[PDB]
Parts: sequence; C-alpha cells; structure tokens
Amino acid sequence: ATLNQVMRGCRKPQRARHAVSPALSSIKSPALKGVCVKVGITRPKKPNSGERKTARVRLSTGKVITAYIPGEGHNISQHSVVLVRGGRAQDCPGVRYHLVRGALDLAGVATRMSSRSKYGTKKPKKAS
Amino acid sequence: DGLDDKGQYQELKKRTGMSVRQILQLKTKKLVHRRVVNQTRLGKIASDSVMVIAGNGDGWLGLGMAKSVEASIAVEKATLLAIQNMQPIPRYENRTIYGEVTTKVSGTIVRLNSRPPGFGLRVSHRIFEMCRAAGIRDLSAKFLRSRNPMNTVKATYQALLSQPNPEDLAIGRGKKLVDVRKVYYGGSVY
Amino acid sequence: QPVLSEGSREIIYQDVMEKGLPIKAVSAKYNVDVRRVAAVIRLKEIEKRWIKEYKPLARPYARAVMKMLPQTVLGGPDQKPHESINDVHVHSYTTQQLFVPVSESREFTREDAAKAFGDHILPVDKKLRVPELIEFQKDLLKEVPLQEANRKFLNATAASEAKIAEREAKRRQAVEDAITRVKTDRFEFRFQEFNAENVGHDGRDRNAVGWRYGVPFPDRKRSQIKIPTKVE
Amino acid sequence: GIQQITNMCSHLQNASRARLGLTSLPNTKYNLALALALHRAGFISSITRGGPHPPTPEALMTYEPEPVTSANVATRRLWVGLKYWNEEPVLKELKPISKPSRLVTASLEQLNRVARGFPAGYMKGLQLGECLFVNTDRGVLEVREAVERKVGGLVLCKVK
Amino acid sequence: GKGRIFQAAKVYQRASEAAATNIVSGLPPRNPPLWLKAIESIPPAEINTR
Amino acid sequence: ISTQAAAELFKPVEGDEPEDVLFNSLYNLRSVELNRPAKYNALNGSMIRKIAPRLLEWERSDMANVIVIKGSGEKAFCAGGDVAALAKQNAEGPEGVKKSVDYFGLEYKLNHLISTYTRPYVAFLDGITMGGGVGLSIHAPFRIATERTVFAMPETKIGFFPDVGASFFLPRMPGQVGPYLGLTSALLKGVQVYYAGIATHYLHSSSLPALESRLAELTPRDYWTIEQRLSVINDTIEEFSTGVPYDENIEIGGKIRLAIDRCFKYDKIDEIIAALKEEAAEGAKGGVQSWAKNTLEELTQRSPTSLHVTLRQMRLGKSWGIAHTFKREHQMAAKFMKSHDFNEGVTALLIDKGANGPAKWKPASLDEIPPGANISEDYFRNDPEVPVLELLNDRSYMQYPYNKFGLPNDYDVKEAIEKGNFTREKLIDHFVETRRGKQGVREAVSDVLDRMAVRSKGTEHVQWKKE
Amino acid sequence: RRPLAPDLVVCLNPKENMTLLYECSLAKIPTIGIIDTNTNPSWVTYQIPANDDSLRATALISGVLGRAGERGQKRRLEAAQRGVVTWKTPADVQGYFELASARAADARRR
Amino acid sequence: AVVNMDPAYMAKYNGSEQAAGRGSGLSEPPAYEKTADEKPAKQVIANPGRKVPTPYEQMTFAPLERRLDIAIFRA
Amino acid sequence: ARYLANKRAAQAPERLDEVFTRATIRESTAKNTFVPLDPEAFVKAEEARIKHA
RNA sequence: GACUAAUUACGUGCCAGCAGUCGCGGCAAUACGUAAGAGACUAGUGUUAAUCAUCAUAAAUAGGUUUAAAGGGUACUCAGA
RNA sequence: AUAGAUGAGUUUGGUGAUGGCUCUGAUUGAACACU
Ligand SMILES: [K+]
Ligand SMILES: [K+]
Ligand SMILES: [K+]
Ligand SMILES: [Mg+2]
Ligand SMILES: [Mg+2]
Ligand SMILES: [Mg+2]
Ligand SMILES: [Mg+2]
Ligand SMILES: [Mg+2]
Ligand SMILES: [Mg+2]
Ligand SMILES: [Mg+2]
Ligand SMILES: [Mg+2]
Ligand SMILES: [Mg+2]
Ligand SMILES: [Mg+2]
Ligand SMILES: [Mg+2]
Repeated sequence: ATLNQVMRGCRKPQRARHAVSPALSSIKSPALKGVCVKVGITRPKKPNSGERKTARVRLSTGKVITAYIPGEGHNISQHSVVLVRGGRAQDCPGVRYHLVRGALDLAGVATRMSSRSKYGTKKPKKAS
Repeated sequence: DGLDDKGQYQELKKRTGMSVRQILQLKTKKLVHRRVVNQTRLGKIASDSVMVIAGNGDGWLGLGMAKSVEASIAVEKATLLAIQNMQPIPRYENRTIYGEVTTKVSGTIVRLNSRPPGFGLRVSHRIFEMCRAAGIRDLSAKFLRSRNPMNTVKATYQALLSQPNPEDLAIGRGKKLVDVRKVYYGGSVY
Repeated sequence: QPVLSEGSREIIYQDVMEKGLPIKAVSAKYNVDVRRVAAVIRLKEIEKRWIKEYKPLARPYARAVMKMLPQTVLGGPDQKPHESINDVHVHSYTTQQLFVPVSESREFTREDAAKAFGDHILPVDKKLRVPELIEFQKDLLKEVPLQEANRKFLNATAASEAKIAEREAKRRQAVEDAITRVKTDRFEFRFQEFNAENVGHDGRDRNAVGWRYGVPFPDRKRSQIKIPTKVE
Repeated sequence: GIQQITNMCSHLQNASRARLGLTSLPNTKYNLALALALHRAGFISSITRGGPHPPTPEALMTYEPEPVTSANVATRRLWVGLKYWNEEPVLKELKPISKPSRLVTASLEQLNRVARGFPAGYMKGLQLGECLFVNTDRGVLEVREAVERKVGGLVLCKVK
Repeated sequence: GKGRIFQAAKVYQRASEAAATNIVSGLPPRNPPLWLKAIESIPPAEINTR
Repeated sequence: ISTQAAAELFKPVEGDEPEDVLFNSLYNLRSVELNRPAKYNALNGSMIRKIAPRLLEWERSDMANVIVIKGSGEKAFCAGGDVAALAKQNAEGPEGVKKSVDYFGLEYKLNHLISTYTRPYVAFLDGITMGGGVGLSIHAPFRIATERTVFAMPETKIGFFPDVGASFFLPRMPGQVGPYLGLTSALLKGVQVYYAGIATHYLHSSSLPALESRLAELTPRDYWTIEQRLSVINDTIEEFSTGVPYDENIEIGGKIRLAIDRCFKYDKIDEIIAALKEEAAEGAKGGVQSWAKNTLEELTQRSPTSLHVTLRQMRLGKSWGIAHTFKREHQMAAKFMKSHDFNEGVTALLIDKGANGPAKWKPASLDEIPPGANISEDYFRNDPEVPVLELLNDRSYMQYPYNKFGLPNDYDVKEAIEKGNFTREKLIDHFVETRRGKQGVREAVSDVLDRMAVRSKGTEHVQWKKE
Repeated sequence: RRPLAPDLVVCLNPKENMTLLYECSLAKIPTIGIIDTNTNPSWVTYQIPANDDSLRATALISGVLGRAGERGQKRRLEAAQRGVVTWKTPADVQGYFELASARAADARRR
Repeated sequence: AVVNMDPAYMAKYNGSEQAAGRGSGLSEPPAYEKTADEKPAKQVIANPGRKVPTPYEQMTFAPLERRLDIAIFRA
Repeated sequence: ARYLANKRAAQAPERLDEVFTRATIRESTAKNTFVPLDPEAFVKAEEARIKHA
C-alpha cells in the first residue's frame, strides 16, 4: 500500500482467532461453576477409538457446554455442581472444556499415585 | 597408529595431506539430516541426506553433503567431503566477520552482522555450530524469509565466503579504510 | 597470580607514610596498581591498631597460608613486575568495528581515532592511572639523563597529588558550608541547603530532592533491592 | 527534484550491473551535486558535461566542453566514468532513502549515530564499505563529512 | 542463470589465501604451488567492461 | 618536508591559473597532465607550485604505486619554460633579477624531487620535449618516446646553458654524445631519441591510453624492494611495443658517432671547432664532411660565452653529485640573469620572434676571446648574495641507481666483453636474450661493436679497439 | 600418492572444451586461452584475443608460447648448475620427508 | 575487560603507523617466505602483547564474584 | 560556545591531504550551472524565418 | 516418545486412558496405570485464563497480488497524491 | 544507554516455497488442585 492508502486506514486488525474455551476466554475467567445437564459418553473421530466420559454442563453464565471428565471413574451425575476449566479434548468435537477433579461434587481419583495435583487426590498418608 | 580401522581416511589422507591423528582433531558436526524418498519402478527408496561441517576453530571451515540408504554411510561421505572442501574464512581480529553480509539461497536469506568483543554467539543453533567451528566468537544472525535447514547452512556458509574485503574496497576507491580500533590501541587486540 | 609478601607490604607502607612519596610514584616504582597500594596502607593501618590495642594477630594462619601462595619480593631482586599498572578500561564506544574512509596519505593518529568513536571520547593517553609515565618516557627519547628524568617524574606526581588533595579539600568545604548545624537539648539538627528549582524541565530529574509524586510502591516487583547498597 | 536523484541512483546501478565503462545522466545541478560527492568519495572515475555522444575516451580530462546556452541546454548530459576493481563494480548498489513520496530528513545527532553503525530514525547504521550522502545547506556531503561540519539535512541514498 | 561460476580471474587470490596459513593450526604452512610465485607480479587483465 | 611546510612553501601566487595541471588518480596510478597546450605546456612557477605538493603527498602514500607525467595536446609534452618572462623581469633592476633566481629555485627543487623520488616514475614523451620538459623526464627510470617525440636543448641558442639537471645526465652518457647534444643543441626525433639513450622505451602514441589502464592494475606488495617494482613496470611497458621503424637507421651511429668522440673530447671549444674543420676538409678519412660542415654553421650562431660555460660543466659535472649539481646550477643560472647574452638572446629570438635580425652576443664571435682568456670560472663561483638552494630532501647519489632499462650502450657491451669471452654473433644473442627480445637491442649492440670492437683474436672472439 | 594436476593450462580452443577450463577454475589452476569473438573471456585467467579457427594463427600463438616455455626451462636448468634452485619441494613430497624421518626417528631409539 | 598500554610505545608513536598501507598497516610476507630468507624482517612496530585473544567466555559468572559471601570464600 | 563551535566547523577549510590527493574536476563542469540566453538568439531567429519561408 | 533436560519392569490390549503440537493404545507399549530410577523447580509446584514477545502474522519504519489469499471490465475525468 | 536484534514442532511419495497453528521468553490486584 502507498502512504496515502495507509493514511486513509487500510491497516485493520487481523480477523480474530477463536479461543480454545470461548466460555472462559470471553469474560477472562479461569474457571466457572456449573450444573451437569447430562453425563454420558462421546466417540473420538477417525484415528482414535474408545469412549470418552463427557458431561453437558450449564455454566453459571447461562451457556451450555460439553466438558471432558479426566481420570478413571467419576462420581458426578445429573444435577451435580462441578467446576469447569479450559482445555479441550482434541479428538472429541464440541468438547472444549475440562472438569476439575477436586471440584465441588466431582471427587478426585482415589487410587491415584502419580500426578495427584492433576486429579485432586490427597496424599495416601500411609507413612503417617 | 591403528586409528583407521576401516581405511576410510586413506584417500582423504592423500588429498589434504595430513596424518589421521590430525584429521581426528578437527571439529566435525552433523548439521542437517533429511529423509528423502524417490519413487521407482520397484517402490519407494528412502535415503538419508546429511550435511556435515568441518573446521579447525582458527579460520578454516568446510561444508560436505551426501546421501545414502544407510544413515551411517551418509555421515562418513559428508565428513570426507567437508574435510577436503575446507577453505580459509577471513576474520576480523580472529573473532568476527568483516561488516555485514546478506546471502540468498532459494528463498532463504541469512544476514550476518559483526559484533564487538564479548558479544558472544547470539545466533541460532546451526549457525552456532559453523561459527564455533570456524573460530568466530562474536556474531549476530537473522533469517529473513525461510528457515529451511539445508538452505540456511548453504546461505550462511556462502555469506562467510563473501565478506567485504577492506583491502580491495580501499584500492577501488583510492582511499584508506583505517581500522579505527587498531589505531586506538596501537595494534590488533584479539 | 603472586601476592605481595609480608616484607613487600611493609616497604610500600614506609615509602608512602614515612618517606612521603606520592602513591603514583610508589606505584610506578614497584609496578603495583595505585588501587592496591592504597589498600595495603589501609590494611597496615588496621594492624597498627591491633598491635597498639594488644590484639592477637592470626600469625599461625598468616604464615601457613603465605607458603601456599606465590609471592613477589619488592626490593633487591626485581624478577618481574607485580602487575600491569597501565591497564585501560575497554570503553563500549571503542569496541565498535569502524573502517573510516580517509585520504590515501592521511596521518590518522589516536586523537583522530578517539573522535571517530565519539565526540566526547578520549584517547588512551588520557585514560592512564599514572599518566606521568608518558612524559617520563618522552624525556628518555630526548637523551635526558635518567637521574634528571626521575626528578621530573617525582615532581610531576608530587604536584598532581597536590591538585587532587586541593580539589578534595575545597569539595568537602562546600559540602560543609551548605550544612547549618543547630545543636538542641537532645540532638544536632543539620540543615542542608539545596536549590529546589533544579527538578528538570519536566520535574523528572534523577538528582532531585524529595519523595516523588505519582509513583506507587515497587515492593512487589521482582529483583527489587531492599538491602543496603553502600556502606559509607 | 528528488525524482531525478532517484533516477540517477537506479541508472547507475544498471550501468554498473551491465559493466559499462561510461554512462550518461541528465544535466542538472542536482545530479551534478550528487556526482561530485560520488567522485569526491571515490566511487566514480570522472565527471564531464557533454553532448548526446560521449567525449573522446583518452582525452577525457582535457576535453573542452562548449558553453551551455539556451540553444543547446536541451542536449547536454553528464558523462560519468565507472570503476571496476577485482572483477567487481566499485559502485554496486545505490539505494535511495528519500523519495518523491517522502523526503527523509535527519538531525546531527541521528547522523552521529548512523555513522558508527547504529539505527536512528528511518535510517540504518552504516557497515564496512557503505556510505551515506546527505543534502545539506553546505552541499551534498557524506555522512562523515556532515557530522564533521555538524549539520543535518535531507538524506539522499546509501552507497554500498 | 544456466552458466556456471568461473573464478579463473581469481586463481592467485584464492590460491594465495589457502596457502597463507596451515590447516593444522600451530604449524608453519607448507610450500605453496609452484605457479604461485611465477605469476605473482602478472595480474589478470580487466574483462567484461564495455 | 611536512605536509603544511609544503603547502606553505608552494602557496598559489597571484596570477596562477587554477588548471595549468590536471591530476588524476586511479587504482594504483597517479597522473600529472600539463594543461597549457596553447603554450605547448611550457612550465612556469604557477604549475610548478601545483606539482611539487602532490608529488610530496603521493610519496607519503602506500597506494600510489606508479606516477605518470604527460602533456595535454598531441603536439607537445613540455616545450621549455617561461624564459620569455624572465628576460622582462631581469630588466627591472636587481629586484626583478631575484624573481628569476627564485623561479629556478622552484624548478630545481622539483627536478631534484623527481630524481630522488621513492616511487616508480614514468614520463610520456609524446611530443616536443625541450628545456623544462627535459628536467621532468631525464631523471626518471622510465622515459617513453613515440613517433611524435622531439628532443632538444636549445639553451646555447638563447645565451644560456643546459639548466635542469643536464650537468649530471649529459656528462655520463656513452661517449661524447653529452657535450654534442648540449653544445650543438642537436634535435632528435622519434626513435632516434630511443637509440641515443634519452628514452628507455619506444611506443606508439595510440598505445599510451591502454598502457595507463594496465599500469593502474599493477598492485605490488608492501615488502617488495624498489628494484622489484621497477622490474614489474619495465616488463609491462615492453608489452605495448609495436616495433621500431623498419627503415629508419641509427642517426648518431657509425661514422657520425665516431666523429663526435674525436671532435668533442677536448676541454676547449677552440680545439673542438678546430677538429671539426679537419673533418669538413676534403679528403678526411672520417667521411662525415656533410655533417661536420653543418655543425660548424651552428656553433657560429650559438652564444660564444654559453659554449665555454657549457663545455666547462660537462667536464666538471662528471664528478658532481646529483644534489650538488642542482645547487651549483642555481648559482650558475643566477649569473646568466645578470649576463648580457641571455637577456639579448631571449629578447631577440623569443620576444621578437626572430625580428630585428639575429642576436648580438657580448663578443661578436669566438675569435674575440683570446686563448689565455677564461670566461667560465666567473660562473662557477658561488655568490654570497644568492642563498644556497635548499632542496626538499637530503637524498643524493653520484650515479643514477636505476638507469639500465634502456638499450645497451658502450658501458654494457664493454662489461660483457671484459667479463666473458663471447664472439661476434654470440655476444649479440647474449643481450637479445638477456633483455627478452627488447626492440632495438640487435641494432644497438651491433652498432657498438662496429665502433668499439675489433677481432683482436680473429674470428674466434672480439675485443675493444683501444688496446 | 595423489596423481598430478597441471600448474598451467594453455588451451588453443576454449570455446570447445569448457569442462577442462571449469575444472581448472575449481582446482585453482591458472589457464591461458585464445578468446575468439564468440568465446567467453571469463573462462581463462589470461586471454589472447585472436582467431582460433585458423591453423596458421594457432600455430603461431602456440609456437610463441612454446618458445616461452623453452626459454624458461633453459634458465631453470642453468641456475641449477650454479647450485640455485628456483623452486621449493611441493607440499606432497614435503610431507613425505617429515614422516620419512619419523620412521628413521622411531628406529633411532630402537 | 582491559587492555595494557605500554608508555614506551605511546611516547614514541602516535598510532599513525597502524593505519599505513590501505588502512590496516603494511603487509608482511607469508610465513612460507620469512624463514626461507636467512635475514628476519625488522620487528613490526606495535604495542607489546598484541594479537593474543581475550577469554571473554570465561567471565560468564563474574557477577557472582561481587557478593560478600563469595568474596570471603575467595579470600 | 556551542554555536560558535558548530558555525566554525561548517565553514572550515578542507584538509590539506584531501586537496593534494583528490583528482581534478574542471571548473567548466563543476561550477558552470547557470544557463544564459543564446547570444545569437536574434540572428538565428531571423535566419530560421528565411529558411522556413 | 519427539519438540524438551531425564529409564527400565510389570499390568492393560484401539479397551481403560494420555494429549500444549505432532501423536500413543489393536497381546513381546521407553507415550496409558503401578513400581523403582532418573531430570528439574522448591515454600512453593503445576494447571486454567489473560497480556506482551514469537508474528516483516495489517509491514509509517517494513510486506505482498503471472501460476499459491490479493490488479478494479475500460480510461476520459472533479477532489486528492 | 553503544549491545540490542536469534529460534523450534507440524501440510508432501519426496523436494523447494507459501501460510496458519503450537511450543520456547517475561508477567498478573489472578483463580483452582496438591502442599
Ligand atoms: K514462512
Ligand atoms: K602530449
Ligand atoms: K503428520
Ligand atoms: Mg488433531
Ligand atoms: Mg515416580
Ligand atoms: Mg571460432
Ligand atoms: Mg531427550
Ligand atoms: Mg501423565
Ligand atoms: Mg507411564
Ligand atoms: Mg519466598
Ligand atoms: Mg485485468
Ligand atoms: Mg465493476
Ligand atoms: Mg472480476
Ligand atoms: Mg504430489
């Protein structure tokens, strides 16, 4: 562009990129509380295979999102208050959130030894 | 002294003209390693194309490149070619290049800048190897267009061979190009 | 690197305190940096305090350690100079790679090189700690006898320290003429005078006096220095 | 105007790229000012005002140019001798900085910074071999000739 | 540019630089080619200038 | 001499033209071009003050490796000095006479600087070279002649003497050619300047442009001695030679050359003219009757005082140093400004352009000077009123350090014979090979043997005729 | 030993063999060539502008360069008789002398 | 870093000789020619102790040498 | 002081080593920028009228 | 697992699960879970969210549009350059 | 203020480009999990 074209305002902001977790990025929040509208299973896409434990959560802001339940085995069900954070399930379409394991109603993996802080597991205290 | 257990440095010992013990004292480094493939009537044929550099650390650098079905053989071909393609690289005070240089190799532009003493090798990983092998200690580099591993080494090596020669620039213009830092301290302070 | 032996430290103390020679002369004589000569005197003065106050010296520790370190003996045997007293600091401006185009037959000197680096830069001829050595070496070039060349060197160093000692005297005086000491029943109030108008054209002057306005506490910033930086 | 200096810079690049021993330029005081500085800096070999045909090569300095009047001012041209040393042109690159669309002016402290190889303003630091020509009230000068005389002005072009 | 890079005019400059120092740093350089001193004072002539 | 000391000694005096000399600078070449073609590039104080500072300055450079001096037009390189102006000043009392003595002061400081220059110096004698033009050339190791070259020293015609270093170059030329060229003021043209020895090379005027563009390419090493540098330039000039004329023969050679050695070997101009009459006489075995008669008709026209002074310096200059020569000539020239012949010869020939008849010297002829008379010592005695000439440097020598780049002369052929035991034909090939096919060696060496060599041992070998 | 390469190449028809001249450029070998009006002068170090299609001009140029070599060989062998060698041992043979004395030095102790 | 300046050199030379030639001083013959000549060329004028590298890389951890606890351990 | 020093430099004489080393440029080209009217503009205009007719 | 400093054994068998990017898991998995070891930071450590820089990735400094995003169907023209 | 300018993974049978994405650096009036 020429100096005249720039002076008239040719330079504009690049088109925005969609966030990984829009429900949290839109309002600058790190996490949000919500009630489980449904707790079921989602199927990955072409390459991977299995059953991914997901939950349809109604955030405190009114949005209904699908969150992934990390870990082996969970305790939440219909009408369960859980905390939601960012991060998505890469192979699951529409699952753009995770549930916190040490959340209100969702419990941490009991028989967890490695990476306990990721799954809200208290230390076994077997030594004491 | 039984150092060459495979007779690989026998031909290189004739071209260059240095003992096998002196050849092993060079600073070699495998910079680039590509897995190229060619489609033939008999199916794919995957090769290992590698680039190797060789230098003394005191103003000599050589670039070798070869491919082979075996990754080990390609590294030896490139090493022999790198040790025989060594060339003297001019250095300012045996620590940096003369002025600024910009070389282009097929959409890969490299810009090398001379820096004062104590500046260090604030350059990318592959340029750090070439400078640390040729004997350079103070340099600044910048890729402008493309970061192709192969063309970044070819453009960097070609830039070190096309530095502005102050002795020629002076005779061309009919004017001295006085080394201010040399007159200031009464000699070259390496 | 070697260390000044116990005998050498004493020799330095006598030439500067008893013989009254200038520090620059003792530095140039024994090839000891003026910063080290000034330190050997301060450390020796502290020994005289201990010896006077009857404090026991760490003599067992001193002897056993001095044997482990290389030493230079100032005096009869002049084997090598203790250190280089003419090391100049490499200024940032003098580190740049400059190739100035000039006529084919110009006499480009160190004065011209200093200006090629900057308008305010000085040649190494003026950055020496004992700059009288240059004028001393120029005398030898003029076939001046050594005994006379040494005389001019002492008078040159002895005269330079007179100006330095005179500047410091007038300096400290101006620092006291600006202080009004009012003695009260408990303390002594010191009223230092200053020009409250020297705050810069925008009020942002590094040397301005007063707690600056429009700035919060930096107590929550990383790398914040909260310990004394100068024990004066 | 500045457009003529911009044409003089690109033309000399093309004449040196073609390894021509001679080259002509339109006869203007502005082109003559820059040519005298290039000759004064040692980038060109000669400057001579002449007609549409180059003067005799051998007797170039002793050439007798006729007076320039309104009867021939339209055919006058400045003939420049180009240098080539070590199989390389001495005037390889002539990159303009101030253009018809924008006239870039530098201060004395910016030229002092660009002379030692540090960027300042829209200019960049000079490296080994590069030169910079500034159009000042004292004539077209080299950046190191300008800082010596302590003046700024319009930046014309950077000669590699 | 299909043509190749001919550096025939710079054989002396290139050969004299390669012979200045030794590849084995810390040793004196070997004897140079026998032709280096022959054309020491016979530089090439300027070419390609129109 | 410092840079400022030179700029202060050669200040531009009022009346100096700004472009009497054109100075060019190329890669390794520094050029000086005299630019007064209308006046045949005649030297004067204006242009001498522009050349001396440059030569002193280029001498402080390591990038100026070859110095070339030349003329502007196609007719002259440098046709004498501004002697016509000196004759006018001399007629303005002693105040005007010193102005002339100060001119020769500058002119000699320059010739001494050229003779003792510490860089290769080349002169393109592409035109008439007389007077001042001779001083800028003869003292150089390389002196290139062309078909346009015309050498002569017409000083005795104007009641003067060979002034610019001629008291050092002519006395030590092969045979008595020095005194002959100085006294008779003979005029050599083209290749004859190259066979005589005044020029070291012979090229064509059209090859000089290409030679300069090549001299500029020669980049020596800083550690090369002056000898190696002169050898590189000597081999470069011999590449642009297109051969000497195929029909033009050596002018001063054979009979004429032998006559010069017999007639110009005395120390009295009266005896020299007496010997010439013997050659011009009928039956003289020399066979140069036509030549002897012509030279006689010339000497009678030259100033009789100049002949005595000239013949005297040719015998003394043979033992003088080059620095001591320019100082003595500065004293001699001072005496000529006061003399009557110089002011008369110049005013009658140059200012009047031959009008008012010929000149009228102090004595009407040589017969007026009696045998016992000695009109030379007066000129060879320093004058305390004239300060000694202060040269730009303290260098000097008794013989040119590098003056063996021309053709071989009697000295070279003699050394080769007294050293080796060559033969007639073998000796000629010794020089044709030693000089690497330099044009004119076979003709020159052949001539030297025709005069100063005889078969003392028969066809076996050849020795000199002396003994 | 590594085979020998020429220290100088005199090509009488550069236009027809650029493979030879390009290997001399890579090997840093000076070259002389007869450059005709259609030949590229950048292929050789020293050009001889002349007609390369005439066997009469090629014989003259070649004969003149042959006399040059002959005249140079005569001086080299004349200086040798006086005990003056105009060259130094090449690097190839130079290294052999070093390791040769080493084998003698090894047996020196043993 | 610092550089050592010999007063004897600065008293006899003003640094002009360092800018001879084409700006970087006169050229010396290559190493394969010096020893060949039995006569060694005159010593080139320059400040003594030049053309020796400075170990800047070895000063990476110099700031630590200024702490009080470290200085006590170095004493 | 800052003004006098800066004005002095802008009007200082060139360096002597720069004068005795720089090549010559004929003043006929380096200073003759003025272009006057053709002195023969009237004679030529009268001859051009005759030829055009 | 690689980017990214740091390994084996067993269990599981495209399941359970890991995953910032590329990916891993289909019965002899250094990528999942456990065990031990190793590499790191430490009264903090990870994760989520955000900002700058990376990004000459809206280029005034400083980009680009034959074939990859991008030359208006056309050039006479007011403003403007 | 003169030291201050750096990359890495990932499209292809393969190669060179184009062009996003992610990681590498610093940080928060942060929140959460394990402490
Ligand atoms: K890209
Ligand atoms: K002429
Ligand atoms: K992939
Ligand atoms: Mg994916
Ligand atoms: Mg563990
Ligand atoms: Mg042909
Ligand atoms: Mg790893
Ligand atoms: Mg994990
Ligand atoms: Mg695991
Ligand atoms: Mg803490
Ligand atoms: Mg279209
Ligand atoms: Mg439309
Ligand atoms: Mg359309
Ligand atoms: Mg395809």
